[PDB]
Amino acid sequence: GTGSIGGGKGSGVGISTGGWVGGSHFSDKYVVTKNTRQFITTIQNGHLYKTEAIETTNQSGKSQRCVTTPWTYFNFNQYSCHFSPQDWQRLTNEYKRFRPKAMQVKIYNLQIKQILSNGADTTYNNDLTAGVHIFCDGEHAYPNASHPWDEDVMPDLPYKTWKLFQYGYIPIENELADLDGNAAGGNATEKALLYQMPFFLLENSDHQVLRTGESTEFTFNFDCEWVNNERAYIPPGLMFNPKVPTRRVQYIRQNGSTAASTGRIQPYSKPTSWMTGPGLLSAQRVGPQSSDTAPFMVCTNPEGTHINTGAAGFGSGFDPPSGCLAPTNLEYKLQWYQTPEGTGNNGNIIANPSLSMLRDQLLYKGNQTTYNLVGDIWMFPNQVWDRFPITRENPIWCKKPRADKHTIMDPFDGSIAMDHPPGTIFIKMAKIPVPTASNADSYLNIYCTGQVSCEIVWEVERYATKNWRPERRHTALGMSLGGESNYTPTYHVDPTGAYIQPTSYDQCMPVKTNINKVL
Amino acid sequence: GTGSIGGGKGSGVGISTGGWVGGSHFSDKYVVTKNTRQFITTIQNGHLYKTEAIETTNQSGKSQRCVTTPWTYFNFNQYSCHFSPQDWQRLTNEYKRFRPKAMQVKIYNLQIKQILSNGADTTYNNDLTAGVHIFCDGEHAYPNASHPWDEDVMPDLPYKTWKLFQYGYIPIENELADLDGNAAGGNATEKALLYQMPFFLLENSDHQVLRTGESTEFTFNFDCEWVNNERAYIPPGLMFNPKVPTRRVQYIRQNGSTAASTGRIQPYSKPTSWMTGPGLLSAQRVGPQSSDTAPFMVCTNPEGTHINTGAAGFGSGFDPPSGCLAPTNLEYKLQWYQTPEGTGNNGNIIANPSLSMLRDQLLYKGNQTTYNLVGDIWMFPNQVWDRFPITRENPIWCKKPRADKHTIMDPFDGSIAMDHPPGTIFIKMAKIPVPTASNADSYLNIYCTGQVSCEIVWEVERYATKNWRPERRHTALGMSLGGESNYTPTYHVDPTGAYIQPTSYDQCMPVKTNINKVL
Amino acid sequence: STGRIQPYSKPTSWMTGPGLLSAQRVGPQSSDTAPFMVCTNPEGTHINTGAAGFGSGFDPPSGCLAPTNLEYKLQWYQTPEGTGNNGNIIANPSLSMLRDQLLYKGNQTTYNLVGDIWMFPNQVWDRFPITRENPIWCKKPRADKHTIMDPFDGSI
Amino acid sequence: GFGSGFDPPSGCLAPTNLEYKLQWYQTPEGTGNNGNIIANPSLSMLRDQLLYKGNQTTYNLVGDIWMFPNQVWDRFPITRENPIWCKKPRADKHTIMDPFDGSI
Amino acid sequence: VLRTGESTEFTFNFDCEWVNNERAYIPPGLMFNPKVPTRRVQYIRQNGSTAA
Amino acid sequence: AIETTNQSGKSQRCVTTPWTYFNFNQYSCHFSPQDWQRLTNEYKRFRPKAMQVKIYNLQIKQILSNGADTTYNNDLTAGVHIFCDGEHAYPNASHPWDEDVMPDLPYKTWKLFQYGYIPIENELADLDGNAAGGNATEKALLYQMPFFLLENSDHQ
Amino acid sequence: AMDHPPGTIFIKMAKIPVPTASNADSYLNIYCTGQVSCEIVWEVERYATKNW
Repeated sequence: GTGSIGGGKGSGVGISTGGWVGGSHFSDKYVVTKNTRQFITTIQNGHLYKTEAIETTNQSGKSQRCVTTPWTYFNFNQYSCHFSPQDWQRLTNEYKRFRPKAMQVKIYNLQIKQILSNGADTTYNNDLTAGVHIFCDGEHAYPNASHPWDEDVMPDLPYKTWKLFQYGYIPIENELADLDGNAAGGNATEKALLYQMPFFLLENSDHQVLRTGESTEFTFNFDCEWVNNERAYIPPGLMFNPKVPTRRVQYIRQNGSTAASTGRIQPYSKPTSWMTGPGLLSAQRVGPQSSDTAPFMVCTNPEGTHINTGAAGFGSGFDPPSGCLAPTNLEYKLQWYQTPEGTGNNGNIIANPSLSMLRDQLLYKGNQTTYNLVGDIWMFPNQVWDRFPITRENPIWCKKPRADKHTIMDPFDGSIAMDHPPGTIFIKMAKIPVPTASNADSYLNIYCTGQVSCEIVWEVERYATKNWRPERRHTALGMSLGGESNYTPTYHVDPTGAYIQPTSYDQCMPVKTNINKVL
Repeated sequence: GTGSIGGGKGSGVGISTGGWVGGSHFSDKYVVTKNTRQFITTIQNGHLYKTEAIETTNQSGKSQRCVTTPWTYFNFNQYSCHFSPQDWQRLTNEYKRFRPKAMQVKIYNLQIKQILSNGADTTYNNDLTAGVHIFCDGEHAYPNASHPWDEDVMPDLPYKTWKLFQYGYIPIENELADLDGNAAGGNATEKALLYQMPFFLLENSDHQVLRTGESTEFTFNFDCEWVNNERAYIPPGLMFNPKVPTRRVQYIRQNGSTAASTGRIQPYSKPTSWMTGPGLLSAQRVGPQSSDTAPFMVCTNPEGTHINTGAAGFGSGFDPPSGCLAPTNLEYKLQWYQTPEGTGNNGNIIANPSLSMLRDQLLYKGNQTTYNLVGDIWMFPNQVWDRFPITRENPIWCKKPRADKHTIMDPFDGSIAMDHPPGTIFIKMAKIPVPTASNADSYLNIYCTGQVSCEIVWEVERYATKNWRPERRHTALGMSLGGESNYTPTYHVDPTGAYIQPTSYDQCMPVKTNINKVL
Repeated sequence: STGRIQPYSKPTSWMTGPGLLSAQRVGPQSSDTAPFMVCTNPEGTHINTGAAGFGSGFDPPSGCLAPTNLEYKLQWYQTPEGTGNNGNIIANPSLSMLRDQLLYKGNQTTYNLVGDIWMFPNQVWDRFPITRENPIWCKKPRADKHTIMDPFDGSI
Repeated sequence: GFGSGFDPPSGCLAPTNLEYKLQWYQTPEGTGNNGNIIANPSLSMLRDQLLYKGNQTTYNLVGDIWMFPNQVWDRFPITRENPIWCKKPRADKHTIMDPFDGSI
Repeated sequence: VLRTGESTEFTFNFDCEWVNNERAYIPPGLMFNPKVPTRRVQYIRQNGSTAA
Repeated sequence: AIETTNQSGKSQRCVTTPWTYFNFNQYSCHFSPQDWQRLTNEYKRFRPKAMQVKIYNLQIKQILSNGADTTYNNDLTAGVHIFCDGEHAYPNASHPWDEDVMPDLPYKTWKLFQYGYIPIENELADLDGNAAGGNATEKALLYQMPFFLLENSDHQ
Repeated sequence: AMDHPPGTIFIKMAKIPVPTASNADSYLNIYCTGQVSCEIVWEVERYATKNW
């Protein structure tokens, strides 16, 4: 049902630079997702680079220093971006693993409008000679624009308008520069940090400038590890045959009155060579919602401790701490809101056990009498665990920090650590100077709308099982009713046009809950 | 993990004529199922062709006449035969339609044992020179051996032994020959029916005779209509847009005091051109469990009615009558037992609404005041309906009767009417005569065991949908616990080795419940 | 009660073929007596209760059903001089089991003969057995829509 | 709200009342008896058919005539104001498709 | 997506049954010749006083 | 299922199969004490490179038990099913330090052990468990508990 | 620890059905003896030392 486009192959105002793409194609080895959004970008910071310091004192809740830029950026990092709930269901039901392979982004059909405000009404007219600056940072030569679990992501519904967020970054750890700080300290390393605090201008590189008849296109080739969709039906410790005897001997030392005994290990409990995976349960969250509450605080202090007992502005919180361990409290569970309007207990989704036996692991230390839970299990030889089951609402990737030494990279939120994730596309409108009598900068008030199309080829692979029995699958019967009068199902739309969100973790259709693997 | 077979390529005792095949392979266009069973066949009727007449009088419950044969036969007609519950789940979740394409049956690794009974113990020794007669009737030159919903089918679990049933057939409709019948009737057409009553001997054709080192193989190419796995989310009558006005006028005649009115048909109810599919709700079942209780009785009486008000032995019951209509009572619902040991309300599965909108149809006849349900809706122009949703426990095919004229063939049990279904493989052991002093026939008591492997190529086709929302799927979470202590799930095995059956219709995973189609 | 269907009566998927037994013939030999009258009236009914000149008679009505009376049996004369009961041949049951079909509707207590069985899915029947004295063909009417063509007299 | 209405029911039968006749408005502003067009007999003899069941004494009109062997009829005569096509529902089984409004 | 200088075009090939414009001047039941005799016999069962 | 209560000492659930298996995993299997001595005295490292297993000279005997004595006779047409699971598509048959291993002395007879596996962690399904708990994740584990039949694959 | 250790060889005897009057499964009582030969090539490497 594709029409033949008429009109010449030329270019300019009155010729569109691309069409709308949408929908997925499933195959055995590949899944192709196509998504187009209409985006809107506006002037940021009045075309200025600014810095901001909180100066802590708990007013904001810690000490941050940020530089905000005139730029905005595209954030594609999330699965709901690329998959409809239908397509995500099909992916997690029909395939044991998948990874992104190739990516193609087009920015096209650009429209710059001048904003004319007279009194109480505002008008919008084309300025056809206005440009927009666009470039991708693929070298990661600038601070990353996006961080996992941000609300800046592409809209889930294809017909919603995507408003870009302002780009900004933290030039320095602000608590490490207290300025005067303490008087008898004679601050030096604090000034030394400020003198070498970097400053980044996107204007320091080459940009493409697009007028309304131009378009631009970016391609990216993923070299990626697979995200696996498989469930362990047993722990690795149960891989034995309980009827078979073992050669192994268990010596039990003298316990109180009970004499030291030796004997053959029972057939139904055989020793395992495989250990609980890493995780930290010992810490608890601190302080009011306003501060940084994470149970572990990862700080870098070059000088003399004194983290002000509340972590001050030193460091960032490490959450979730528990890793693959069974969370012993709600604090340790990954939790988010479906909507930027979510608050409190409304609109929040708590991650639930996937019922995979490589997750929710625990370690118990025997004394002579009993077993006690080991709070902090560190990285140890012979640990095996599965990754956090990712839903359609999880971030896809995180960027690996550039560093000399790193341990196993398995972010506990479930995002894939990548050496070179897709580059961020930065976009701002050309500053249009307005002639002014004084030296105060005045500009023309303009905004740009356009279409972005993302197209990802997913390398995918199906499952084969010798299991006799029907496996668990994701089904619409696990959905719930919502909206006004509560007659609208989960991924449907409200009578007001509101898109009903999943209220539970299973409605988000996590991976590793369905297809069984033999250990 | 296939080994290299050693020993020469020759043949005889001590060389196996084939290996075990099992398991399925799924693809986009094809599914291959492989099944092997160990079967046992024994002597039937003491090597005789016998006839039997009931002579009705309600003792058996009607008048049947059957000829039983020394032969036994293979019955492959059912889906549980060819698909594990896992593979069936995958078929009905991942594909919108499927059909059988090619079929291959091997009979091999035959063993004939002599049965030696001395006193209270019996011994089994090889007789290596004994044969078994095997032939397929692909021309359907003999009465069909199997009828849909028989218990003679291949065992569901691959490791169960398959005992073949004796072949037999009804040579004549017995009530039509009452012999003396009525005295003043002067029975003639009754004798005329008996004189031309056919008699069939399988010995009238060519057979393959196999000794223990021989094997045999049959192939069949299906030319078949697709069994569709798709759900109508709306009736065909809702295909309109309720906001759009219609040109159509509805004139309502004068009803009592209410004056005759004319006006525009309301936008939210637009007239449809499509009619409820066929079905018969008016009949009820008759009589005790012992008789033939079906609500409709399909009889052929060449002479003078008098069906004895209980249908006598005239005709057979037509069930289920309701077709695609919404069953108004339990009587009209397809119901079976999972086990030949099922009785009463134990072990029975009642078909439930698939929630497809091309099923469960109803027609209401307006009088002036109200609407009343139309009991018997016959075949009518512009009727559309979906086929009965078939589960893994349904028969696959039925044979189309050879007849001059036939209407649309849509068996209400859900089996596919075929002109030439796969031929029945008949097997009996060679009669081994024992020398006897008298003329009374004595034979050597022997039985045969062997392996049958069935291999079907299924032409299959996947679905694509523009639906945004997650569709319903079959999941293990709809299974139930059973067995002793009731800790064993549905398709698992009991502590006693008993195979837990599905207790509900949805655990059988019917088709047309999952993948949506746009009408 | 619920229970296993008895082995000697198994349910069938196949239905009695079409036929109409409910009508009877009308009026004296002089008129058109057929039990069913197939009429086309473009205006205002009033078929004069005797079918008038509206329409033609549909006979035999019974199709493949077992005829319940002499009226439903195909009957002709061998000779143009045949009259009355002289020279007439009545079609008799061929003793084929795809003919002479009947349908019985169960109430709870008993089974009653279904008079009018219409075209229905899964009906199979054989054509009227033709003798040497039957017509061979009839011409299909030129028309937009037609159901299965199986003239009940047996002509092709 | 169960189900949709099936109209016109009469098919190729002679409509016995105004209710059974196809009727529409020429204009979206048509209301009542103003602007309405009632389908009239085309005077084709494959339309306006009737069936009469003889008892012994007389003939009575058969109300519901179902699909039956050896039925022949013409399609509803279509005017310039009729719809051309309708889409066949996707379904496993269907009888003869002859929408009574006359659309293909 | 079309701007003002663009156009688009769709083509479709009907595979269709004919809509027929023809009138039947007689019913199919009148196709006979009323002068010709028929071989067919009509038996009328006994109706009340009227003999079969 | 044990149902724990310390009777066996914990809660296990196992499915036992008609199958038996070969377990080659141990060094005493492959090396005489002499050869092992020579390996550990003369070499700084070693690894297995290629492996070849033959199963041959098969004998199936029928076991005839009459009273207090039992006889053994050949049934020459009897088969044995053999397959290797190299894809590890089924639960592992063997676990390290099992007594199912090949005999150390070459002239000892090797009796195969029955194959079996743990389908689920049994304590995670307590069935009724606690009443106020309203067990769901426990039933959810049982519904998806796998079941493996070796007959689901090809055998020689 | 190996990603793909040698596959397990499974062996059972063919179930030999015995004809029985009831539906209770009876089988022929049989056992199999045979020879298994394992042959492993070991890649091995000798030592050299400057130890006196």
